[PDB]
Amino acid sequence: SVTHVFGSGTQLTVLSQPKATPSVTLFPPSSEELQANKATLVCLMNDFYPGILTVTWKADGTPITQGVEMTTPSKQSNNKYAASSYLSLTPEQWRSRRSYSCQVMHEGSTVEKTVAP
Amino acid sequence: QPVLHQPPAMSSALGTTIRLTCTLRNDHDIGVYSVYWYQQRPGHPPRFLLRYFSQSDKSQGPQVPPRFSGSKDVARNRGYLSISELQPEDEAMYYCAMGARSSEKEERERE
Amino acid sequence: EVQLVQSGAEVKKPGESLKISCKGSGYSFTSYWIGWVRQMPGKGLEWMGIIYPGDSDTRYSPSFQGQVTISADKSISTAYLQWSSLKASDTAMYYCARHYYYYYGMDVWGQGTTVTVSSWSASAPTLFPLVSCVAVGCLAQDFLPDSITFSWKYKNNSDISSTRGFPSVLRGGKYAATSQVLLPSKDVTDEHVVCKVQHPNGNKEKNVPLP
Ligand SMILES: [Zn+2]
Ligand SMILES: [Zn+2]
Repeated sequence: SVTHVFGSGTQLTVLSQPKATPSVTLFPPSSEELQANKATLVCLMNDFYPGILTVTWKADGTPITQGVEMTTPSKQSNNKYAASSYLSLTPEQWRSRRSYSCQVMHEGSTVEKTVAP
Repeated sequence: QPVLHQPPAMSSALGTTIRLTCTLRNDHDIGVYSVYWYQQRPGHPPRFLLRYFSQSDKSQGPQVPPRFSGSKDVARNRGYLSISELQPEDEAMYYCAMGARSSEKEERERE
Repeated sequence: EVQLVQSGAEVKKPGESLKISCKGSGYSFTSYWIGWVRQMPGKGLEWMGIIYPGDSDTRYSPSFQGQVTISADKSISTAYLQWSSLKASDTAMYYCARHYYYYYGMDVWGQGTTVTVSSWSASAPTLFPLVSCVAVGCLAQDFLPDSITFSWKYKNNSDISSTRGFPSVLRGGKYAATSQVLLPSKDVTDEHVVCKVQHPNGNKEKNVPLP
């Protein structure tokens, strides 16, 4: 009720560079890890602008809202934003289905990377 | 609907002027509150930008440039942060707050 | 001139007790209220409590009363926040700030004191390659605190500048991050490409198999 309350805040972005679409990548679980009964999907999204984007993972089309951790778009030296997204699963779930996507959305555009065992 | 509303995100070109919006829920009247603004760049601590009650009742933070100015839309229960000459260092999270200076009572703990 | 300086960073296990400090200089300490604001990772500001160093009138926010204890030593111009039993969820940054004439605006802000509370213990990171078969990466997992730094190397002893680092993630009490090299397709010349990291609790190399 006011008095001692901070708003949620507005993230103000200053547009100082031409719009750019991200160069997205997807990496399946590694060895040393897979045979350690643990799966982890890595999705790196760097060299974009503005540094605003959203990731929607989707296995066999169907979304995934479980164990979806994502970093915040950090600014690189060259002045383009980068990002990272990890997906946790079991090596039983990894080979079970077939499809795994890193649907990235930036300023309308929808880039998508898919990998399978 | 919270007591204070800010749109989560905004963009604009360098050299330009944007207006940030802090809307006080209608259960209160902004005519009596003061609007405060804080800036916070990624990885840094917040810093007090300015306080605005009216043209005749305001204060600028430690060493905050005049290109940051406050205004109030009483009729719309709105506090504003205007930033002209938008620069790359204006890129941050902006938080608002609101202080009445006439908050009291609480003698319901001592009869 | 006018400043508030806060104690160093903190790493603790749940159930431990903690006391951080906020010393002021350049002004009449006993004349201004000093508050504490919490900021959890990736979140906004939270008013925790306030104290008046003149007499130590202390007040707390509804969702912080009985969780923390604010205090002040006039003589050494120092304010304090303190936990009895730390909890995983207490992991956040903590700010103290001075109130101004507009007694409800914090015009001077300490630089912050981050506190990390993990059930796990501080450890050296673990490494692993990132291939599919296009680029290739190498990640780091299970380590504390967040104070790592990546480095790559070819099969032969040579540096790489075709590399960048991505922020770290807190999961299950430990941190993680990656780093990826991009290279010319025209090769298969080679098998692997060393992946080295640095950490306060141990620094190990590794190798990285390229398609
Ligand atoms: Zn009114
Ligand atoms: Zn008193």
